[PDB]
Order: sequence, then C-alpha cells, then structure tokens
Amino acid sequence: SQQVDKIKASYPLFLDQDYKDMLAKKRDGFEEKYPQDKIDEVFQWTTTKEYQELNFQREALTVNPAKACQPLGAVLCALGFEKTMPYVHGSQGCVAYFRSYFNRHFREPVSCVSDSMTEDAAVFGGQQNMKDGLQNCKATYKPDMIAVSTTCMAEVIGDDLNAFINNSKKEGFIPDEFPVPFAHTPSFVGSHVTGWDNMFEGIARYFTLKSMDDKVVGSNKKINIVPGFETYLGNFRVIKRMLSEMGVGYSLLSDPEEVLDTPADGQFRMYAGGTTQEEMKDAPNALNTVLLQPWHLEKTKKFVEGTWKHEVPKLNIPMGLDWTDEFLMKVSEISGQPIPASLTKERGRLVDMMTDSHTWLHGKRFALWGDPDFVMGLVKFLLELGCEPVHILCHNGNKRWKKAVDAILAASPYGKNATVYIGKDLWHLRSLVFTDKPDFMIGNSYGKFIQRDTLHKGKEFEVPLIRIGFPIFDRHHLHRSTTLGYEGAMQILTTLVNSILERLDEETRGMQATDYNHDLVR
Amino acid sequence: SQQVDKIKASYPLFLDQDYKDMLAKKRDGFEEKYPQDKIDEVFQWTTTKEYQELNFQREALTVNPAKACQPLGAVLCALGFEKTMPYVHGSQGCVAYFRSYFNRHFREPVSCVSDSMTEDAAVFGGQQNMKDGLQNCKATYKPDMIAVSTTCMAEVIGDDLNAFINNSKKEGFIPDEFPVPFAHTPSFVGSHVTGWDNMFEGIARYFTLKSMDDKVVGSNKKINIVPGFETYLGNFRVIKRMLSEMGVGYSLLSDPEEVLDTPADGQFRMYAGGTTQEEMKDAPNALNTVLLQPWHLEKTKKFVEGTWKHEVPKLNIPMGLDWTDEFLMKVSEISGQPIPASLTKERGRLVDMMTDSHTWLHGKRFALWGDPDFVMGLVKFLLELGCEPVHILCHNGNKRWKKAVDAILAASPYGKNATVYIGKDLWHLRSLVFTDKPDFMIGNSYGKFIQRDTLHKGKEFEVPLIRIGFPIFDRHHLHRSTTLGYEGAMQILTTLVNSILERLDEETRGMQATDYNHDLVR
Amino acid sequence: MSREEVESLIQEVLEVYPEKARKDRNKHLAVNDPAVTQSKKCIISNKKSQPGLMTIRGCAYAGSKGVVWGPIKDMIHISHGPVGCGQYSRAGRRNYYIGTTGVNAFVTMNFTSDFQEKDIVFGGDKKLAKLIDEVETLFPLNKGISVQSECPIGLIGDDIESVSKVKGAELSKTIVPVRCEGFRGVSQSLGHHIANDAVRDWVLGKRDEDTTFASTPYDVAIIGDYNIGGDAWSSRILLEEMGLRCVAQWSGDGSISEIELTPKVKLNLVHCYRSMNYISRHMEEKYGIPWMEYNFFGPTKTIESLRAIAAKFDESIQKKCEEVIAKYKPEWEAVVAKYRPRLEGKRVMLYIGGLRPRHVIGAYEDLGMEVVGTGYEFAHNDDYDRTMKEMGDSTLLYDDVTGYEFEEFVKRIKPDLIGSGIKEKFIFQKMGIPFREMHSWDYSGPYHGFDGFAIFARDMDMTLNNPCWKKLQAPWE
Amino acid sequence: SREEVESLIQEVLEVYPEKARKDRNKHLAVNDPAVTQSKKCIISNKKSQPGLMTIRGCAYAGSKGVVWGPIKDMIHISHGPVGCGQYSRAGRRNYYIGTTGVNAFVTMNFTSDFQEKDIVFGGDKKLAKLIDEVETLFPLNKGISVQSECPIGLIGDDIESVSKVKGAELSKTIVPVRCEGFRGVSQSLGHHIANDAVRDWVLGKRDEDTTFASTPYDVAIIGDYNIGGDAWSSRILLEEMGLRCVAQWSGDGSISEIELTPKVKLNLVHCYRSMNYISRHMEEKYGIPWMEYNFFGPTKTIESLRAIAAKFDESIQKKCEEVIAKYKPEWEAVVAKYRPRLEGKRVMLYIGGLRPRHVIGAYEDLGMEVVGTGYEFAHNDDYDRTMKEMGDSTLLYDDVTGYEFEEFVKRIKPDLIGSGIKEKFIFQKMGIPFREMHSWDYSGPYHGFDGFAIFARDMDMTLNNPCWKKLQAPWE
Ligand code: ICS
Ligand code: ICS
Ligand code: CLF
Repeated sequence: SQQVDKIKASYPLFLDQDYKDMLAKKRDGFEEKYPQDKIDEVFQWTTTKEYQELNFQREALTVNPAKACQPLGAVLCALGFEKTMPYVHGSQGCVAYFRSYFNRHFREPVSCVSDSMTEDAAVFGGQQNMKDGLQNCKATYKPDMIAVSTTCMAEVIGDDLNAFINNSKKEGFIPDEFPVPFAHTPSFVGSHVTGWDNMFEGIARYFTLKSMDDKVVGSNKKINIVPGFETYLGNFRVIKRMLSEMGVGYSLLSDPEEVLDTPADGQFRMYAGGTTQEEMKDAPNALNTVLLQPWHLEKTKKFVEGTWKHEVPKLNIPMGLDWTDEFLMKVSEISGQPIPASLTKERGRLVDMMTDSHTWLHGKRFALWGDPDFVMGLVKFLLELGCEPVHILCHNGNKRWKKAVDAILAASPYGKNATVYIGKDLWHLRSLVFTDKPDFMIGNSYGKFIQRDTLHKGKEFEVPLIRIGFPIFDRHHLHRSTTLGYEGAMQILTTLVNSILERLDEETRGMQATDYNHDLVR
Repeated sequence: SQQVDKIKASYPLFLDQDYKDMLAKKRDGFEEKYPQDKIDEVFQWTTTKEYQELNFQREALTVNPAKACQPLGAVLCALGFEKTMPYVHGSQGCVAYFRSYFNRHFREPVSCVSDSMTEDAAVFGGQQNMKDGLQNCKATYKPDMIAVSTTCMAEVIGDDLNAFINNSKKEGFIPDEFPVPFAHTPSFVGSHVTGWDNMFEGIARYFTLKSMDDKVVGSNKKINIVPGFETYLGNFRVIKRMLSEMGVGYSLLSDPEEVLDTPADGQFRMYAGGTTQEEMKDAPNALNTVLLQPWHLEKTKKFVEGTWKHEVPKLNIPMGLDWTDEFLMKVSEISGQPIPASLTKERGRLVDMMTDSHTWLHGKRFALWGDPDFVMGLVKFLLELGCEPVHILCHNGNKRWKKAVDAILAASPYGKNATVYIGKDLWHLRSLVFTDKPDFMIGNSYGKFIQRDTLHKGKEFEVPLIRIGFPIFDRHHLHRSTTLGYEGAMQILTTLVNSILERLDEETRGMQATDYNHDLVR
Repeated sequence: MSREEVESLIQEVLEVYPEKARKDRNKHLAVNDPAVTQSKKCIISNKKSQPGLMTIRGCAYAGSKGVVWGPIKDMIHISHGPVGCGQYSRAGRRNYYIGTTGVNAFVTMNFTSDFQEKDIVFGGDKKLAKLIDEVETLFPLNKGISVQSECPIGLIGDDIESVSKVKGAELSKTIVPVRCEGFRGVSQSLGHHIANDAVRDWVLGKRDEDTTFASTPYDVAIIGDYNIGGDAWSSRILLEEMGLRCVAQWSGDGSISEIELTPKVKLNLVHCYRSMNYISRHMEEKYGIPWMEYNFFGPTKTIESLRAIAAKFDESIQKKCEEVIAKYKPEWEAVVAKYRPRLEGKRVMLYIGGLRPRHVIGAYEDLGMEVVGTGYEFAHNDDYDRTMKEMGDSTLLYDDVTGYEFEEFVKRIKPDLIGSGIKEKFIFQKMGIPFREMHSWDYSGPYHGFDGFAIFARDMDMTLNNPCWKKLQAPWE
Repeated sequence: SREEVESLIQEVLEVYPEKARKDRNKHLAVNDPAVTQSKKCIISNKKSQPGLMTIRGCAYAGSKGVVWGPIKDMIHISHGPVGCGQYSRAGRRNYYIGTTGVNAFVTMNFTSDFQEKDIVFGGDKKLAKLIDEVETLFPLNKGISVQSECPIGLIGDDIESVSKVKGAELSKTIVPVRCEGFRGVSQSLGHHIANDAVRDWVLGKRDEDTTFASTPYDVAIIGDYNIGGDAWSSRILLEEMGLRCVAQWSGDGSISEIELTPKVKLNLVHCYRSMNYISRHMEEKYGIPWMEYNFFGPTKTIESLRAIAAKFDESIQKKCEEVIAKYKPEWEAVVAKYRPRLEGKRVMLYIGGLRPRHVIGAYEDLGMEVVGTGYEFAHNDDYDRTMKEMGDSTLLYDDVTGYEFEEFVKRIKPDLIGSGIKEKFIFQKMGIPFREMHSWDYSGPYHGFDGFAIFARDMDMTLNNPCWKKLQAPWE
C-alpha cells in the first residue's frame, strides 16, 4: 500500500509487514534455503584465518577483481584528442559496456562506436566491418580523426588492422589522408591501463614515425605531458594550472577534460577541447616529455625515448609532498623557469595543514587498492602523514612495481606493518580486513560491499570505506576532485582526517555511554 | 590498565570493566542521581509537542544561542587591514575568548590586544589604559594601524573613546599621524555581525570623512567590495577570482585571507596581506560599492551612500544560481565589462550538476541556521535545488529580514512547508526537529548535540548534521571551503547530495534486512 | 505532427548516411499504422546493426549473464573469459533479491576466470575445472554453478560442456554451460534464447520424476520479471492477495529450487514476452502448462491483468480479484488526482530494450501523457505486432536506433520527457529535456503494480517539472 | 648559562616603553632553587600591562569556566550579554557521566542574553523570570548558579536578593556568584570568589544532617577537573588502594557529593591554586586535614600514593604497595618504548596555575628537560614550589607577553612547547613541535599510570612527527 502524501520507494516500502510476511512465505515455501544457523556459521568461517589461507591458495578463480580490460583505457585515451571518435574494431557488446561504465563515473555522455562484428565476421574476418564502419562513422558523426582499438574477438581471430585500414583507404571508403591511428588492445593482456598505453603509442606513431627528419629536440621550447589513464578532472586541471603558474610552455598529450565536463546550456556537444593533431605532429620538437604515471606508460616511454630521442626523467607520479616537490624541480630544471612564490606558498599551506592534523592521523591503519601509480603515490603520502598503510593491493601490478613500493615502505618507520599484494582481488582483501583489521579502506565503490561484510560481523569489526579511485558510482561529482599536486594532497588530507573525526563522532554519540568523549572541539 | 602497544585514550579506555564498575560505584554511592526510569521519562517529555509549547513560551531564558557578541566581529573586520592590530578597549577576558574562538575555527594564530581594564578602571574610567595601551601595543608589535573596539564594561561605564585617543596623541603616547580608527561595539546590542559593520564604518570614516572635497565618483574606475563577516577563505578568493576573470578593477575592503592562511615555512608572520590604508583613502573615487552581505552592513551602507554618494545596488548575497547571475550582471553593468565565456561555462557546469543530482535532492527537508545573509542564500539555493527548507532559524535576525525571506519562500512551491524563526535559539530548534522531523540539519558544530539528542530517541528519529556555517570546530580545514558564487553552489550541492547518499548507504547496509537497496550505482 | 511530416523527418535524417547504411536504416524506421495486420510490412527488426553508427545494443552475454541467469541468487555464475565483461556488468542491473551475499547468495559479486594469454593459447578447460573446485571450497552453500561464455570461448574451441558434465558428475553438483559468447546473434536477444535453452537442458527437468511437491489448483509462476527495484515483489503481493500461490519468479529474486518447481504449476504468467516466451512455449509443449501475457504498469493495465488472470480460475479467485481491486482503488485514484494535473498533455519519447517501449504506454496514459515516439534495441516482429496496436496513429517508431537518428528525432519532435538508458541520459539533459532512465528506474522504483504506480507518478513529475529545467539559458544570453 | 639567560631577558625588554620595561622586568627571572622566598626573585599576581597581548582570561573564566561549570547536575547561568557563555561553551574538556539536557547540563550554554533594555533598567526581574523557566523546562536540575558577567556589578543589580527570594519561594538552591570579569587581574580571583560561593551557599547544607556514615578511609579529590578523564584515572588508583572517594571537585562532580565532603577524613588537593581556599576553610571549620599530591608520571604518582597511604593504617599501606606492584610493568613498558625516543629533548611550558610545575616530573620520567616554564596567574606560593622543581639557571616567566614568549623560544630553540590554543599555531609555523597542555590536544587522560602511557605516546607522536622535516622547500 502507499500513503499518497508520503510515497515509499523500495527502501523502506518492502519493510512493511505485509511485504515482510510475503517474503517469509516465499523463502519457506519454495526457496529451499539453508538454515540461518548454517548461514551464520559459514559467514563466520569466511572471516577466519583458516578461510584466508584457503582463499589465498586460489589459482584459477578470481572474485571481485580490481581491474578492467585494455580497450576501456584505449577509449579514454582517444577521447582526449580534438574531434576524435573512439572506434573499437570488434563486437558491439564491449562498447555498450565501456560507454555505460564511463557514463556512471563521470555522469557525462561518452561517445564511442563499434563496427559490430558478428558470427559472419568470426568466420571470415572483420575486414568488411572496418570498411563500412569507417565510412559510416566519418559520414555520420563527422570526427576529424578515428582512433581504432580492438575487442578480444578481433584479437583472437587475428584481424590485420593495418591491412584493413589501408584497404579502406585504397578502395575509397575514407580518404587516404584521413587520420586513422590504431592499436591492438587485447583484454587478456595487462589491464585497462595497458590499453591506454597502447592507444597513445599508436597515436604518437601515426603522427611522428615517418616525420622525424624535420624535427630537432627543444626547438618548440615546450615540455610534453602525458597523463595516462586519469579519471579525476581536477588532475588534468592542476597540472595545467601549476605549469602556467610557472610560465612553462607545455603540451598535454590526451586532454579529455573539456569533453568530460561540457556545460548544460541547451546543446549537446559530442566533441570539445582535446589535444590537437598539430600538437602530436610537433611533440618531437619539445624540450622533453614528462610521463605522469610511468608504471603504465612503458610502451609510450620506449617510443618517446627511442624515436623522439627525449631523455624522459625518472619521476614518480606527482602525489604527496616529496613527489610534487620533485616534479616542480625537474620541470624548473628542464624549462629554465623558477618555481614562483605562489607555488612555494601553496606548498607551505599543505605543510601547515599537515602540522594541524597530524595528531589525529598518527598511526592510523589503512587498506587500499587501485592502479599502480595511484597506489604508490597514495602509499607515499600516507607515510608522509604518519599513517600506516597495512594492506596495499594492486590487482594489475607487477613484481618490478612491488619491489619499488617495498623500498618506499622500508624507508619509513610507518611502513613496518605494510604488505604489498599483486595479482590479488577484493575477495582476498576482504579476508585481510577481517584477520588484520585496519581503521579504514581507501578504494573505489566496490569497497562498499567489504564494509557491508565487516559490519555484519559486528559494529566493532566495521571498516569504513573512504572513496578515492575509479570507479566511483555511488556518490555524485567526486570525479571533479583532485589527487595530484599540493592541491590533491590537501584534498586527500582533509578527507582522511575528517573521515577519522566523523567515525569518532559516530562512536561517541551514545548518551551516557560514550558521549563523554563527544567533544565540540577537535 | 594499558597495553603499551595499543594505548587507549579516554575513549575507549573508560569502557574497561574496572572503570565501568568504579563509575557505577561513584554514582550509587555519592551522586544521588535520579533513577534511570525518571531520566528516560523526562527525556521523552522534552521531545513532545507539549514541551515545545512551553519551550517557545520562554521570555527570559536563552539556551544554546546561535550568535556571538559585537567585538568578535570588530576583530575579524580589523584583521582584514594591512599591518593592523585589533585592539579591544576594555577587559582582557574578552580578548582571550575572541582569539581562542577564531583559533579553533581557522586553526591559525589570531592576534588581538586588550588594554586590561580592571576594577580600578571601573571606578575611575579607562583613559590611562588607553594611553599606555596604545603606546605599548605600537612599540611592541609595530602595527601600521590600531583599530579600536570595546568590551561591554567599557560601554557601560561610558568611556569617551574619541577623547581618550585624542589625549593619547596630545600627551604624546603615540604620534598624531598614527591611524587609530575606532568604533563602539556593545555586546548587548545586535550580535557579532553588528560589530563588523560598526568597526568597518569606523575605519571608512577615519580615512574619508574629512577628505571628501577632492573626490569624484568613478574616477578610479574600480568597484568597491565589502564582504562583511566572512569565515570561509574560499569566499574571499572566489569573489576576487571572478572579478579578475571579468577584467573588473576592484577593491576588496577588509581582506583577511592572507593573514588567516600563512604558510608553515619556518617563520611566524603576525601580519600578512590586507586592505591598504591607501585603498580606504581612495575608495570614494570608485564607480560604486557592492555589499556582499547587506543585511548586516546597514550602518556602512548609510555612510557609503550618504558621504561617498555611491548608488549601492540592491543585490542579495551572491549564493546559488539566480543571485550569482544577478551579481555578475550588475558588476558588468557598473564596470561595462562583459561576462566572459569562462564564467558562462562555469554556470553551465553548475546547472549540469543540478540536472545530475535532482532526483536525490527532490523534496528533501532541512532545518538550518546561521547569520541572516548566509541563511537567506542557503534558503534560496535549496529552493533552486527542489529541496524543502522547513525550519529556518536566525537568532540574530530581525522582522524585516524575516519578511524578505518569507517572500522568497512564497514564490516557490518548495517553500510551502517552511517557517522562519527569529530570536530563537538551538534549544528551540531541538524541539522543532523532534516534533516536525526533517531529513537533515545544515548548521555549525553546535548542531552535533541536537543530532546526539535525536539519536537517543531512536535511530529512526536521528537528524544528521551537515556542517556549513560558523563556527566549525570538530572537523579540520572546512574553513578553506566556498559557499559563494557558482563554485560555492557546486560545493554545497555536492555536499548535500552525498550526505543523502551516505545516509541511504548507512540505512541499507544491513545484510539480508535492508541491503536489497545497497546499490553500487546511484 | 502529421504522418507526412513524420515520413519527411525520416527521409531528411537518412540523407547523412552512405548509400548502404541509408537503404538499410530506412527499413527500421516507420510511421505507426495500427491497422496493418503484420508489422514486418511496415518495419524490419532483429537484424545485424550497421557498423560504425553508434548502436545502443549490447551482446548475447549481456542477455544471458546480465539478464536471465545473473539474477538467480543462490547459484554462482562464472564470467568465463577475460576480465572485462564481468566487471562492467557487476551490479549494474538492479535485479533485487533477499540473501546473505557471499554466503548463500551471490548476485552482486563478480566471479571470473580472468583469461590471460596462456589461456587463449592453450585453452581454458583445465582452468575452469580448477576454478570449479575452488568455488566449491570457498563458497560451500552455492546450489549450482553457471558458466557464462564470453567471446573467446567458442573462438578458441574450448569444450565447457564436457567440463560441466565431468565435473558435475564428480561433485554431484549442477553445472550449467552457457554458450552466450558476444559474437552470437546481433543483440541481447539471442542471449535470452540461449539462456532459456540452457535452463531447459540443464535445470528444468531435474524434478520430472519427483512427485513430492504438494500442488494446489492456484499455483502460478511469474515468468519474465527480473525484480528491478523490487518490481516482482510488488507484483507477487497482488497475485497472492487475489488468492494465488506464486511458486516461482523467473528470475528476479529467483532461487534454483523454484525454477525446478515451475513445471508443477497450473499457469505461467508471462510479463517479459521477449526474453522468456521460449521457455513458456516449451513448458506448454512438455508439461501442458498454459501461459498468458500480462501487464502490471499502471492501474488500467494492472486491473485488466488481474481480471484476465482470475478468469482462468474459479469464482473464488474472481471474487478475491474484485476485493483486491477495491482495496487499491482509492490509493491509485489518489495518485492520479495528485499527479495527472501536473503531467496532463505532456509528450514522451521512449527507447528501451524488448518490452517496456510498449508495456509502459498505458501507465503514461493513466497520467494524461502521450507517447509520441517509441522503439526497441532488439525486439522482433511479434513485439512490433503488439506495439502498433498500443501506439497512436502517425507516431514515430524506430528499431535499433542510431545515436544520430535519436538525437535528430528528438530535436524535431521536442518531447517534454525522454525515457531511455544510461548511455542516452546525459546527452538529453544537456539539451534541457527532462530524462528518466527506464531500465534502472533512475535508482527508484518499483514501478510494477499499484504500489509501483505511485512511485512512477512521483518520479515523472519530480523530473519533468523540476526547477532546474528553467535555468539552462544564462540571462545575459 | 645564568649570565646568558639574564642578558636574554634584558635584550628582549629593550622594545618596551620605560613604564612597561620596569614592570615586566619584575616578572622575568633566572631560576635559583636555594632562595627561600620566590618574591625575592620574581613578582606575580599583579595587573597585566595594557596592550602587550597577555594570554590571561578573567574572573568569570576562573569561576564559570573552571570551578562551577563542571558541576554536572546543576544549571549555571552566564548572566549578562551573550558573548561570555558562547565562547566558553564546551571549550574545556571537564568530562562527566550524565544525560545532557535531562539530568546533566555541562556542555549547554544557559544565558540571560542581556539587551540594552537590561543594561538600562537592570536584569533582576529577568533573572527571576529566567529561574522559573529553568525550573519548568529542566525539572531534574539540582540547583542553579548565577555566574555574573562584567555589566552585573557595574549596573548595580542585586543577584543576591534574587537568589535568596527565589530560592525560598521554590525551595531550591540558587548560588549567586560575583565573578564579573573586571574583578581581580586574571582567572585566579575567579577561583577564590567561586570557592567562597561554595562555602557560603552549598557546603554547609548538611552540617546538621547525620544520615551519612563516614569510614576511616573517606577522601575527596580536591582540584581535579577531569580533563579528558584525568580524575577518573586518579580515582581508580585511590580506590584500588582501599580508600573511598566521596567527592571530586569538580570534574564529573555532583552537588550532593560536594555537600557530603565535610564528612571525609582527608582532602587530597591536586590543584593547589584553584582550591586551597576551600581546603583551608574545611580544616578550620570541620577539622579535616588536607595534603597536596601529584599524579603526573610514575615517579610523582608513586610518591603521592605512598604519602597518602602513610596517613592511614597498615591495611592501606599494604594495598598501596600492591597497587604499585600492579602497575610497575605497565609504566616500565611505557618508559622502555618512549624514553629512548625523547631522551635529552628540551621543553618550554606556559600554562595556568598548576601544570607548569606539576608536569615536570612526568617529562623527566621520559628523559626530557624542562628548560623554561611559567604561569598566567600563579601566586608567590606557586613559585615557591616551582623553583624547587626546576633546574638551576632555567628561565621563569610570569604573565608572559606574546612578544617575550616568541623571543624566548627563538633564542632557546626548545624541541617541544607545551602551552595553550592561542599559542599553538604560532609555534607550529616556526617548525617547533607543540602540545596543548590545557586541553591535552583532545587526548588524555594524563593523570595516573594509565595517563602516563597516553602522555608519553602523545609527546613522541608530535616531537618526532615526519611533518617537522618538511617546512623548508628543497629549492630554498
Ligand atoms: S528482460 Fe530485457 S533492456 Fe525484458 S534485456 Fe533489458 S529488465 Fe529492458 S526493456 Mo534493460 S526485454 Fe527486462 C529488459 Fe526489457 S535489462 Fe531490462 S530494462 S523487460
Ligand atoms: S584549575 Fe586552573 S589554565 Fe588548576 S584555571 Fe586553568 S584544568 Fe590550567 S594549569 Mo587551563 S590552575 Fe586546572 C587549569 Fe591549572 S583551565 Fe586548566 S589547564 S590545573
Ligand atoms: S571580561 Fe570575562 S569574558 Fe569579557 S564580557 Fe567580562 S566576564 Fe565576559 Fe562577554 S559579552 Fe562580549 S565576551 Fe566580553 S564584550 Fe562582554
């Protein structure tokens, strides 16, 4: 039933007695459900160290991964280029999922086409799909460029992307001069960040590989910036802000911030902003190239150093205090521009905030996951705040990266209780936060089910989630925020200390039981 | 007892059994406490409509006010002037409190002196305190200006501020040229906002009253901006940023943002930034003066219109969409400068966020309090979001302000359930959130005790607090935030919708009870 | 807008296409004519999408794993192949259920074989066998396993049927191989069909010779309701108030046992015709169980459905039916009274999957609204047969609409409200057109039944009449 | 060294005009423990010089904020305009157990919120009406106190007649307190006024009531305001030792246990400054002896427990040694963990009237040295006790000015500073670890054995925090 003046949606509608009674009869009548005592006994077992040992013996089953597949990254890379349509050669179900996945994180349109390879293409190849697809896409959506990636079907059957595109031009489906960079992006290799790396390297090759005779390093006095797979709009913005504040000429190569943030002014803009084609063609004339997330830009780095001959500096992701410091100093060294007083003052305001909040942050214990550069940078900042990163999980990480993060942990006493896990998933991590409980999780929205699981054991076992990473689907507009630079460090610090103080308020809200510590002032 | 590797502070130390047993013995042995049944019975009564009627019949008792006294505002005003020492003529206990109060909100040093009037000054007046005080202050802390306000003792005994200051210069305690503007700031009239208005008008008079013959309106091509009592650093910064973005010449009169945000770089800076004396002397030559918080700038308005002959435009506080629009349009009209594409886009991004979040905000019911301009701007924006302000409390509001806010409510369907309260305190509001429960409170840290009270009745009666306003003492660095302009509207919107989604997650986190609605995507 | 204006709108939109795509898309676009007896004479459907045109369709895996199998709550469903498909489809669909997730229910979890290149090169059957053992160890309360094939499985020649057979006999567990690779078919639709056949061949017959379940003359099954936002629960409550016993829900909040008990019911109640008519026809052929289509969107259709359902039983069910209709009459009358004056005359365009583009029309009309355009991602001729009867004359129909077409149609028709999916939502909000998600219900619902109509009405009003739509033009522009 | 400390004092004083220079000189001294009377070296408890940014508060803070405010089942009216009670609402962490708003009222702000009509015509009628409203809306309160703000005595109101008349009319205890901020020179006179108000209006109500039976082991904890739970971590040790703590003045204090205090056998005085007045009164009127003790750190706590037990029989002395044996592994584990992290570090303190000397032993238990200490409002007898506790040639400052304290710190370069909220953010910007030694920086308790663990943890976490190595940018 409904009271018209106070309508109930599913929560709390189905808590009504008549709904509750109906659900009890459905369970007892027809569901053949395991007894609740058995359900309770098994849940408790899944929280034990015995279960954790069996859990970590998995070799074939993956449960609740913390990674996606390559073409998702290729699409995001492609979107950062002016009037560029991402085009995934392969099956169409993939593109529906890529678009919806990004739709829900950015709350923006995400334009991407497929060429809808079906069983007929499974048997005889997708060459006709590429021919008609390129012509149909160019005529219908009028991009200036089409950036081609692949789904796993097209990799397995072995479609020759280069020959297909070359024939599409040879037979007149598109002009020979229309730009069609491509990359193979197999979902069964690496992860989404690898597809970003492969797409970017393909776009850079398309515009510079056969054009090198004219180029000379440093002649355009700019620094190239390659951001990598990046899903916070504030991170594109703060890098551009800091460089302009320094008066540093730069080119951000792949810049989706305009097309992921168009105004609602009565018109839909399929394309907006983006790195220009001329900027890719001229990029070899830069002083150097800075890679913001180098642990998933290895193929890009080999091309930039081997072909552009840029001495790419060994910089960590500019996260936290030390690594933002090192980023600005290297940019200053390369550009010849001093670090201006405005940034020095901003640095000092972050340190001021660290002195202000250090007593609540000290010793706080965290589990966290995400992509390798993000995770490494988060680990470094937690150490700088006097926190303890206890469970560090990176599903798409590798052994070289793990060695680097272990060395960062070994160099601070706040790392003494930390362990780095590569190739493990969020069902592994669930066991870790039961058997070795931290204070909070820092992670993406999939973390909410772990928090739900910890609370079911009891309120004193609950591990609250702090949402930082990708994807974030169950809060609005956090994609607008920042994690890089002094600005991102300030934002992360503020979120961390106020998460601590919110939970302490929750724990001290009980009148005449715990509210002796419900202080007005913290 | 303590385990040395897991040391417990007060919470949870005192939940140990031996402490619990001891506290039970203290209660039963010596406190002659009311029986818990009686305590429960009385508590329930304080949540009833019967109690509310008696509560609202108070004429003499005030309980948990939502205002402070005049000189606190005078001190904040004075801090926005270059190298200026706030100086409160009167008793020193006041200045300890003013400094501490602002220390806890800003987490910054707050410099301010007293001249330590004691019972001797009560008998014979405070003239010698002013003479020695001005000399000692100038000698020791070397300000360029001393802005004098008063404590209630100095007002009651009737110290002649002007004669005391004139005598200090005549007898040689300070140079005759040294600027000592002053204002009477009686704590028993108005509130802290009135002290800001009184101090500002005093400083404006000091520099321009006797020097009007030489001035011509509009001859300096700037617009004066007077911010009023403002405790968000982001609000000073967003106004300056938007005017710079338009290319509009401006003068911000009282600008404490630098002295309330010095970096931690090895040195303490007692003074930083601030409106210059030359800016105050030159302010009559502006095209016009805009008051950002007109409902507590009424003495300043009379002087700006009466003496500078500026046609101060009728603008509301620039909060929300409509009033930020009107602010920018008026600035454009006065300055002749167009509104640039960058601000038009920012506006469209706010509207986009409104379309993204409107289904979660629609119909949500709020109780809220604060100073008059802040409250009416929050009310306006809530209406624009399709929310229902229900209980609107302004302790220091007046009857014509209430008439203005009532008219804003009557112009939107979402105002139908709203009541504006003036001269009521947070004990009145506590009754309202029990008898006519809203979804959330929006207010300052004193609201946390109302939330605690509502939870004690039951989880279904709990009204969570959203912290916007002054003071905020129990979270860190929220004073860095913004509430004005499109940027502030975006921050407020994001906080409101994610407060709704956080609470929904809490209510749907119970496994096999409510977690059917624990959606990954919202 | 006249029939001739709509026809010319179609032709003008089509001029942008190359010749091959123009001639094909023309077949999938039509002005409604309710009098034509066979819809295939007016519009073509269930064909391959044209390459590069930004179709909105998904794949057969979405139709099998995301739609039909995924909701079954006490089974564990393996997304078999590389990591992407199961991650993008983890908890994206709101098929609600009651259970202890991770212990006895598993719907919002992502189980996967996370294929690497060695699995592509040498095959994944050995890894699948080891994964099944790992599932049994770590999730002992699961009541069956399904293997949801992603694109590479049939391309590399794996044999998951023999794995499911050998392992199923080893551990005496139900293991269901599903060949729903995304290259099969042209949309989600073939995934439904493959999934229905997998239920048929591996689950549905398992109690054919067990006569121990106690039947009653009033046993029914809800077929094709996936309990989005609780839709199936707000339908079930009415059927049981009417005196029936809902033995099974396929598959929202569905348990494997109730699927196995379904061949024992007396009448199959089909909501989603598109996704479940196949198994309904099978159960009639094999078990003699009749099936009927019904509609629980809005009061007009719900009442008509309750009476048509009750007419298949005796006078006692028919009596309780009128008692239910009388109970809820003031409730939906109060909803219309509040919300119809706020919505009357407003015009809606819809684009959804295989059922709702026609099924929700009556609910809009109960609020005084008019559906001026509708269409489907993957419906068949029999779906359009039913649609042309429900839509007004000279309205616009679009099968497998392209992104370009839909945007141009919307710009010409200027509807007051668009109802479609997540990939459409944020496009049309930028244009200042109120938009409601008609898959996910925009995280609201239920919309089925009487309790759902109140929420439906509230939601259409809150969005169509929201103050934010007056604010998109800056006052200085 | 002594000569270098004296030259430091003289150099800092040079900024002052002659009058302030001559006075501030009397309040700054190099420690000399052999001197028998501290007034020969340093002067105290005088008026503050105008305009020098003293850190002191007023008598209302000493009465309402300090002594009366913590009494949990009474309602305290901040009587006068709105400011005083708002700035002091819940700023002091005097912890209590209660149902706030129902039977306890500590963190609430009750006020008569004077307007101009009240200043001109007097607030006595308003006070009478306010009392009736309190009684209706908070029926479980066990008494009302009237905490006078500055204007009350200036306008000539008679709150004593109101309290006598209304108190008779409603048969309730109503305590008038004349702690207007212009009285005295600091918080200190507020303590004294507040003590006299307890004496005159509350403490004698049960003089003729003989229903409560004493035991030989009855004590009262006098002058512990339970900051962060300090008094509870003190009480537990005293009752483990076999005593019965009849009352706590006034942290977590009830009015009944105050009224039962003249029945105890020994008054245990922690804060001498704020409560020696009433202790002397109870000795004179009731014959109850009092003794000073110190529960900061293991050395002083052990010292105190044994001195207290020695006033009782052999069973208490036996239980004392059993308590000391119970906690020895606990505080030895604290020392072993934290003393190596803090050894040799130097601290400067500036606090109110007790802690600038009473925490010295705790720092020394962690190997730290207190190289400078001072008080806002201590008297000669506090400095008498301080010079014995501080090392030779250390720096002492009475009612230090903002400028002196910054200059002293810059020259001395301590490793840690312990002072208040108005000091904290100055010295962090200079790169000097800072701990709040009023509010305990929202931590604590620090009293007792359980408090020592928290104190040690806190000094380590701040002095050795990584943030202090990051203040200089690498390019500067
Ligand atoms: S199953 Fe089908 S696309 Fe019938 S695949 Fe799709 S939960 Fe749609 S129009 Mo999403 S044939 Fe159900 C559907 Fe309709 S997922 Fe839902 S809303 S009524
Ligand atoms: S009462 Fe005094 S200033 Fe003895 S007014 Fe002050 S809670 Fe201080 S040094 Mo705040 S004489 Fe208590 C004190 Fe010491 S408020 Fe606390 S820390 S031990
Ligand atoms: S020295 Fe002390 S705190 Fe000062 S007033 Fe006096 S009793 Fe009080 Fe009060 S209302 Fe404001 S803060 Fe003052 S000017 Fe008056």
